[PDB]
Amino acid sequence: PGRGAPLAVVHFRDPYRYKIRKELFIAPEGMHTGQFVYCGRKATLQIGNVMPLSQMPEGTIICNLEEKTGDRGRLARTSGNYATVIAHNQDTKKTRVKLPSGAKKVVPSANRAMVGIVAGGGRIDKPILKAGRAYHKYKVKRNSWPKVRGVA
Amino acid sequence: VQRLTLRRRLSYNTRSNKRRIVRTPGGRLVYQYVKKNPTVPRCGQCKEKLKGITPSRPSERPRMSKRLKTVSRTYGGVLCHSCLRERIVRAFLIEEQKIVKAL
Amino acid sequence: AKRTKKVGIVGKYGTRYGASLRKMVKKMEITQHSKYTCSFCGKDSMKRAVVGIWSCKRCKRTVAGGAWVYSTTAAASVRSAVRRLRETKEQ
Amino acid sequence: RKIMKQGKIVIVLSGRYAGRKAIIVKTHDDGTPEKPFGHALVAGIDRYPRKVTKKMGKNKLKKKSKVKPFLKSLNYNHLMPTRYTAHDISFEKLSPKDLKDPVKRKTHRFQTRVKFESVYKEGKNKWFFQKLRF
Amino acid sequence: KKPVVVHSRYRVRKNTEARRKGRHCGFGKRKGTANARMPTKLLWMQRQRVLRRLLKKYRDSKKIDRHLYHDLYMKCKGNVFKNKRVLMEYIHKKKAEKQRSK
Amino acid sequence: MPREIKEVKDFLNKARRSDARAVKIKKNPTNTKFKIRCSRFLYTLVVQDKEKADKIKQSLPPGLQVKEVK
RNA sequence: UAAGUUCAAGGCGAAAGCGAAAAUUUUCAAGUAAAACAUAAUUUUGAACGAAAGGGAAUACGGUUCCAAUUCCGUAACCUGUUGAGUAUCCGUUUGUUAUUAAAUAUGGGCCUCGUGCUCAUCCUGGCAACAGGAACGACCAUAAAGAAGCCGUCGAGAGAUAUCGGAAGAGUUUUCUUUUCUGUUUUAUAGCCGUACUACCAUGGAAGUCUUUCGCAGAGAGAUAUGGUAGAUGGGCUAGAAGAGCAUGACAUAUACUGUUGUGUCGAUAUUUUCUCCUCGGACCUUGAAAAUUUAUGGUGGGGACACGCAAACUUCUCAA
RNA sequence: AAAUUAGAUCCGUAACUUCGGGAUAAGGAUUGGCUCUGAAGAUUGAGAUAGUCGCGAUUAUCAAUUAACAAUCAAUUCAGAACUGGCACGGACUUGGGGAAUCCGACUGUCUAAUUAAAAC
Repeated sequence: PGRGAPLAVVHFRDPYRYKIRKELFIAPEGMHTGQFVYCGRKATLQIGNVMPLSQMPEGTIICNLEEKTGDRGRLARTSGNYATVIAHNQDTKKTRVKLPSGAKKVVPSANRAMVGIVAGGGRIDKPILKAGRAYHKYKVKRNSWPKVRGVA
Repeated sequence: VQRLTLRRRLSYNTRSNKRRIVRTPGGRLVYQYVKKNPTVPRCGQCKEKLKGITPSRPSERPRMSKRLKTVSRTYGGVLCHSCLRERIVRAFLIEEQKIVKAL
Repeated sequence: AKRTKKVGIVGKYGTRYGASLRKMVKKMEITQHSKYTCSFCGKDSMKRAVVGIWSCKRCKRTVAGGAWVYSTTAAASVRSAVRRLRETKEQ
Repeated sequence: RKIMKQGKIVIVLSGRYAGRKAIIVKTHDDGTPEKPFGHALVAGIDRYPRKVTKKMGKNKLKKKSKVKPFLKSLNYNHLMPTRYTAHDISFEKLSPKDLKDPVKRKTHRFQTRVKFESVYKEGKNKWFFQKLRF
Repeated sequence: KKPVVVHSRYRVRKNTEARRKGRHCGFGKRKGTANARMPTKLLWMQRQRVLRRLLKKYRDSKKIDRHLYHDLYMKCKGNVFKNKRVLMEYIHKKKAEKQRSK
Repeated sequence: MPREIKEVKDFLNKARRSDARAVKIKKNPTNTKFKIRCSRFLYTLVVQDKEKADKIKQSLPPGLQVKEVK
């Protein structure tokens, strides 16, 4: 609720303990229930595997990108948004990505991202039409109001 | 008609004063309190109700028999009979692919 | 018979909101509420639960889709592009 | 060519024995009018054996290594056949269809134990007596 | 214990009895709309049930077969038939038009 | 009263009990009821024939109390 | 338990105290029919409060008072906990019996004078299945489910109520009419039974000349129609409670003289879009509609029990008792 | 301020219009009582032909019914006609006056509890 992209509940096994881990992800478009997700260094390039940004070709469209390595998914994770692997710089190990702002940032190349655009795009083309339908939008987010103007 | 009054001090209409009109041997029209609807368990992945199990309620199941809560087979009150054989053949054709991929 | 000449599904907002935003939302208001053919078992039963998530009434597969359309064209051009990079980088 | 033949180890798929492994004893390919569908009488295992290591001595040894069978005529749609065939279970001579009377479901299901454990040691049909987490 | 006041239903029973004969049911005595007095959705639902239990009565007696049953079932929703007599009329002649041609 | 024995001998089995304090006999116009009073429950034997009803009014334990309702 | 709150030394501040929320904090928390060349496996958000409308074990009737009643009285149940009793293992041999058998969930094997010799064997059965029965390895891990849920509608079902029509018993009107008008005509919780609204499923079988079906659409070679089964005893009828109980209407009898009694309580069928429940099937949404104690089922490795010539058992998921 | 209109059935309905509307536009007719008449359902349908034994009880059936198959039974609504009075009849009650424009705000929503509900937000 509030977040316009769907989430996905993925069940990994624990490699050291004897239980089942239950991970929330942010859905790549085309992800469906019952499919396999591979996360790791030796992930094949298919949606929605998540693998380090060095094992990708250039121009690969990615989502759920780690800003710093290991920090579990901080970039391009709204609805309909993605990053693009522009070009590696093979040693010095710094991929450059293009981010949904237009802005073009340099990451490292050991951090991970999941392949694919994110699901739920593109929400923002429907008109709201209705003050009461923006009420409903925002009552699961916060008190950004009916924003009365300061000039009033 | 004989109008009714509530016999508990909860005067509001929530989900825990569910009541029915009763006629008693004095010709009375009194209220009887209904407890909550018993339900059966679901399959572990269908989210469809199971059969062979009586509809129970979480406090009643200590005071129920064993065979009133089970079916009789493997994964009995846990999975459908169809989701069960969907696993028996999957736990076999995968563990027979893992011999022809080993030789 | 045919009940409306031109509005179709947006006669429910009737005389509300201006003709362009009714015209604009109607494209999305049809594809959402449509039944797409299920790409897992074949039936015209792939309807939308919430924004971005589509599910099939038989076969019980929920997918992650677009806000109104089941599969966007901006995402099938990614599923193509990824497997033509997968063809080069694997073998 | 024809499958669901005599010695083939099948997998039960329905009803109080789901997941158990079973040889077939006698096959009724074209449906005896009592149960007119394709069916076969199987002889499987209700309760698997358990593993013995070298450290457990003699009667903790014989306690983990029993076998409890069953005898059940089953549909072909409630079976899954394998590539695997039981081979040295060769004395199904007197078990055709006399499991209607209750005492000779017990002089026979006991007599399937005198052979389902003579082939346990010596270890043959090793895929047959494994639990196979179905 | 002072007996209850007699509250007689004699007068209402007399005018329910007049209004089986249609005595106070005219256009000065009508205050609800004709949908509010008799619902069209209830009216069309009992008709659609009269026809559907006629057609299952004919199909499962032995009278008509599947291929005329389904063709009339789909025609019954519609307004080809307003009663069950016009549907019985129509069945009585498409069995005349049929076994002649057969 | 959650029990009723539809059988003769299993009613008399519930007479020779450590409980089963009383039999509150009622004579109805068509049958006689033999309502024996254990701890919980009480136990009714409806016998209709009107003549072995007095044959089962005897063949009870002696010290078992018996009411005869009016 | 929620939203949240109060405290716990990271901290901070002259302190008060943060109109902090501390999340502070060497082993800060668990675990053991408890161990071996560390006994040995594991986990840190400490803690508590915060709902007389959320969640959450168990009861109803009839009677009773100047004043209290789901609390007293009578009657019939129920829950929780702790003990006790009964009761899933009453053999082929050979006692009654020459074997045939009888006591008897009950043996097989090979030989042996047959065998009583020898040896083997019981953590239950049935159904093709959906699943069933009185019980038939809660000692931990693991997974799943129940608790557990919104709003608008909805086919069907039952309840309550109201209304019609008859029968039995009283009452009211009667100058005239009115086979009239009225009143009541009852059956709790709990439980044994048999069935049903609808839904899902199972077996058979294989559908175009497409068919089944709804008010609506909805469904089918990923298995329709069809016929036969299973489950959900949803929500009802018979019986038990129910003592022509009790209750209520009503005919007498008996003075406050400290009370008895005869009869009734029976049929049918409406429509309640307007009540409450149960079941079904939908819709709106850039809005997707609580949590925890609590509870159960399954699965898993070990470990526990059980032996036939019979003695047993069972924190026993069974029945009862104190 | 008050009056006017008002229920329902039927007919008919303009300028503009974001083609949804406007619209209950506007404009008209009908309406009580009493006697009938028509139409709209359900459930078993209904079974025709020896006589053993003494028509009676143990005692038959594929189908054609059919074009109102025949009785029972069930609710209620809608059309029609005849007669009929102080036109009083939606007889109380419940219950819209309409139209031609100009200005502002699009709309539903919100506001100065106790003088401003707006064109303000």
